[PDB]
Amino acid sequence: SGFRKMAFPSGKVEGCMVQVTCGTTTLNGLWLDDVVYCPRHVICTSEDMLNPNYEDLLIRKSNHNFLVQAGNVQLRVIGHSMQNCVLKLKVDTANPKTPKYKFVRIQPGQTFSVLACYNGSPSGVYQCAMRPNFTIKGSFLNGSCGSVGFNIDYDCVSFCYMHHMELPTGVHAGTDLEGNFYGPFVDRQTAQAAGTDTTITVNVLAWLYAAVINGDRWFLNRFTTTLNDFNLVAMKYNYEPLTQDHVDILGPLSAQTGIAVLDMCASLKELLQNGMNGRTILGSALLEDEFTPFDVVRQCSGVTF
Amino acid sequence: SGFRKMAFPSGKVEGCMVQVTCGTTTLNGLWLDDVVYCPRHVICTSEDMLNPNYEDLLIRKSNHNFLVQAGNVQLRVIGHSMQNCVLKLKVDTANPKTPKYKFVRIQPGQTFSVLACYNGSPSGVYQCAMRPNFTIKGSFLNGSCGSVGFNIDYDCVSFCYMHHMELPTGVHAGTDLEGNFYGPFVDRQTAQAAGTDTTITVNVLAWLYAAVINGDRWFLNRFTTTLNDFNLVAMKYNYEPLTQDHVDILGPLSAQTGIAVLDMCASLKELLQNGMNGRTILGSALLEDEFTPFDVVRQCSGVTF
Ligand SMILES: *CC(=O)[C@H](CCCNC(N)=O)NC(=O)[C@H](Cc1ccccc1)NC(=O)[C@@H](Cc1ccccc1)NC(=O)CCOCC#C
Ligand SMILES: *CC(=O)[C@H](CCCNC(N)=O)NC(=O)[C@H](Cc1ccccc1)NC(=O)[C@@H](Cc1ccccc1)NC(=O)CCOCC#C
Repeated sequence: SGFRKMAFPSGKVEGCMVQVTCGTTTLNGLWLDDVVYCPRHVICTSEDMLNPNYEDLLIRKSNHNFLVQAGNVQLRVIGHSMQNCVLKLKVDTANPKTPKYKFVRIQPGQTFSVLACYNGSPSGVYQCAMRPNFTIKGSFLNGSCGSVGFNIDYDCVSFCYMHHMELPTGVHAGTDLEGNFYGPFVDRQTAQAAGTDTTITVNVLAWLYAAVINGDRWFLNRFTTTLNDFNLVAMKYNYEPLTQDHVDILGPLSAQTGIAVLDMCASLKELLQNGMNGRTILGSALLEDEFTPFDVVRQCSGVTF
Repeated sequence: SGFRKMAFPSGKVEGCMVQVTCGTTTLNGLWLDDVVYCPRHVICTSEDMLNPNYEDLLIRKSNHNFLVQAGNVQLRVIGHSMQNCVLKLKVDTANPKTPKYKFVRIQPGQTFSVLACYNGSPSGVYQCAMRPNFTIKGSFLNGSCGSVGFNIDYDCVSFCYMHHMELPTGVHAGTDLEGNFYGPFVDRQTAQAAGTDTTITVNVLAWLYAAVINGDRWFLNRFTTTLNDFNLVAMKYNYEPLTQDHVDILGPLSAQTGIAVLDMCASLKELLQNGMNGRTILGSALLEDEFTPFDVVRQCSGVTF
């Protein structure tokens, strides 16, 4: 019983965090086997970001220009290259704490845990959703670049995010570990701002199920609706349209609660139309959309096994 | 920028989690040096919980009745004793991973991180506050007993909580690491009820400051109030009274924003009387009270350093 915004245990990623310094510029790197990965704008100064020529700035530095430091031991760089917006430093020692890992690209609507770091030292861990507009509402301070997002499944860490930037609204942007940004953002000092966002409908439904498993049932009605009927109200409240694939994904929770998906959509329809009657759902006065159907199962389906 | 419920990194506590089995009863233990700490009702069956005499139950147990598993490695028990409501199992081998640590008893109003575990295996990490009525609002499924709560400062882990039970209301109760329960609860299957919970007034104020730093200001006003007059309004809505100690603790935040504590108080008494009316603060449509002033300072106060 109980449902909280829960991050994955962070031990496996902590032992991979290092500090990268190139000149007066420092940030965080991820040390996996004999390579350190980090945002390429560590090779820049403040003035370089007016118009950075990364191909050129890279050729001009050599291995000795990079100081990598894991805890206090200096790691010796013996190679450097660039893949998209990520820098890769080969080092002479392989990380003995390297977990089983994969590089994945997450989709909008999906969640991950962020391990926020400064000067190579983890400071906090929390859970984020990739917004429909390819930003994340993180908590980051100066020097957090290179902090990573991940999921764990079995004993395998899937790295999906590396932190590069804060945009004007104070939301955050970054890349996958291949160095491709999520969203239409770039590592240069030029005008950028997050586009229009929408509410993640399948996640709002998963969260209402979590409530029910935990005994919150006031919002339930006896009503039901059609997928088409539901998607007309969804549009009126900036909710993205519900697909049959999303209905399938909700299978496990509908099974556990005995409430069919289109039944829970009728409940959600009434909440959007008539409000939350000054009541709370799992401790929130707002409809929450940063929990995936899998995030509910992980924390809630244990009673069913 | 940004503001997010943020746990401490869990790696140092992960390395201390074990599984403790007595007969057909299993739960989690904490392995520091050559002692495993766990809830004493691991030595009970469900039938013993109706009316347990823990001192007698423990006499009938030999060292071999305790099966401690650290991953897949069995640790042989060399001794068993009881301290208040925790069992201490002496084992033949010191945990090589034991961090610098301390046992502390925390105050109601304060926060800590919970590493939720099952069968000695960490599952997730989230942030909690000890409520005024000495309960915590967690996520604790079957087999979660013995999970711990902690804070980390420097390289030192301060353990403050061990989970023992869920109350019939769905909230959670346990002990410090000397085995003394927080609150008037007991490890026996009887009727016990948490007192009426109140809102943690100093925390709500600290959060309002974080909202201002973050750019939310629709709720600020030019009117002021007195600590006595604020507290009369506060009594009528189950808000705990605000003291001069609390005003001081909010000093660093008040300075950052240059907004006096008593002006924020006037804002709060305004939100308390009428309400918000469709508007939000840091993404929430409720007044949040699970962030301490320090919590806020450590995510938001980097700007001034
Ligand atoms: C994230 C991090 O730790 C590093 C610091 C660089 C190294 N510094 C030192 N002292 O060693 N990165 C940053 O601080 C980023 C770098 C950057 C610059 C340009 C594009 C992309 C990334 N700076 C920001 O994220 C900054 C980005 C930005 C600049 C101009 C216009 C739009 C975005 N965001 C902020 O500075 C917070 C203010 O928001 C921007 C506005 C308005
Ligand atoms: C927390 C945990 O993992 C272990 C399970 C031990 C058994 N493991 C085996 N066989 O492998 N501990 C528990 O579940 C606790 C034990 C307990 C019992 C009595 C007092 C204190 C602790 N059980 C609970 O926390 C339970 C206690 C309780 C029972 C009846 C009335 C009031 C409290 N709470 C709940 O089960 C949640 C709902 O219970 C009330 C209802 C309905």
